[PDB]
Amino acid sequence: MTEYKLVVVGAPGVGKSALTIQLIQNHFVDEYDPTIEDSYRKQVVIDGETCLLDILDTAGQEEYSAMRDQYMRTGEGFLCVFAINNTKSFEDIHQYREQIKRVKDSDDVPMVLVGNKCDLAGRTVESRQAQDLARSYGIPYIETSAKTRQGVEDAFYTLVREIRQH
Amino acid sequence: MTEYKLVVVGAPGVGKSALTIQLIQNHFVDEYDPTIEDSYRKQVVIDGETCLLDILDTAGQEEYSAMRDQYMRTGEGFLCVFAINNTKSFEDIHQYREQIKRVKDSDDVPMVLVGNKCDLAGRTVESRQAQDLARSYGIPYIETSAKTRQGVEDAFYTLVREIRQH
Ligand SMILES: Nc1nc2c(ncn2[C@@H]2O[C@H](COP(=O)(O)OP(=O)(O)CP(=O)(O)O)[C@@H](O)[C@H]2O)c(=O)[nH]1
Ligand SMILES: Nc1nc2c(ncn2[C@@H]2O[C@H](COP(=O)(O)OP(=O)(O)CP(=O)(O)O)[C@@H](O)[C@H]2O)c(=O)[nH]1
Ligand SMILES: [Mg+2]
Ligand SMILES: [Mg+2]
Repeated sequence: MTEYKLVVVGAPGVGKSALTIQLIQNHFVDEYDPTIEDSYRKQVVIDGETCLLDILDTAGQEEYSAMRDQYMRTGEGFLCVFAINNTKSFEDIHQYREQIKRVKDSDDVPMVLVGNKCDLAGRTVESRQAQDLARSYGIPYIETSAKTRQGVEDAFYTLVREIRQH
Repeated sequence: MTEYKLVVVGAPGVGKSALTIQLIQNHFVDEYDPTIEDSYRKQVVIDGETCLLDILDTAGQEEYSAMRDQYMRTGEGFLCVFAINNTKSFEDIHQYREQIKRVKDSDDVPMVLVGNKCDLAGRTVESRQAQDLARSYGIPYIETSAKTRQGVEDAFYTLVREIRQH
């Protein structure tokens, strides 16, 4: 069956893992539990197609840089996550996007911009400025909460459909 | 606030109304109740943006043709619906798409291809052939059930995001 190699990237603490586990395990993780590298494989049906989601959950620290080019070159689509309560994480997105273009040799790689933690009241990144960013990248923007499970499947399925039209 | 003029089109009986009412009224209509013209307006928040969905639910009969160019020229985005248990409705999609391109003077209008009734076991249209169609149109394909509410918000929100990147 069709397999789709999705990679979840973003600054430390933005909720990369919480999003992935919500999707795979249908629960929200509230623990402090830094990722080195985690892999998830799940048979799903998306718009009638039976496919396997092969998801690589990454670290965002500078440690993981070398290890980073390796997984970026094999990923077919990337979830670029920031936290809406964290302006530095929003600004970091540009760093991840430009590394992915570098290793993929491509101005256009299947990508979704994900503003996570949208359940939180103390937002410091406006949805309008994340939406102008995404438009300038020519990619979709989707706001998610791993807590309420708002937007989680939307963010992942949208990325799969971007890979499909590539 | 931003308003988005969405138009729902497709052959008679495909579930145009059932999709719209699921979204607006959160119930599934099982009655035989042909549409002439229905309008729905709903304030929603999609990816953090406060916007008004202004939805025009249409008829698919040849009656409604003249009335059709009128609403197609004011629509910003179109849901093109067929039924997965109805091969003639799938084949009709080409007729609706080409009328919309005609009136919009455009090879690319924001559009989503929606295969409805995906809860039904007796499918006559494979998801693979609807997906090749959609790719040849350069638009997303999304399978929905107005009955189970599978894919309903996905189909509408995806169309809004297509309008946003246009
Ligand atoms: N309220 C709220 N908190 C969230 C959300 N998603 C993640 N969190 C919280 O933020 C913290 C970090 O989540 P985690 O999933 O571990 O993030 P990470 O980006 O994967 C961290 P690392 O880069 O080290 O791998 C956790 O306490 C988690 O519960 C969300 O949508 N809402
Ligand atoms: N099981 C199933 N039946 C559905 C679904 N959506 C619509 N139907 C059924 O199909 C019939 C037609 O639905 P309706 O929403 O009226 O379709 P329409 O395309 O709007 C009809 P008209 O073109 O005349 O306006 C109804 O009996 C409705 O309950 C669906 O996802 N699943
Ligand atoms: Mg993590
Ligand atoms: Mg109707």
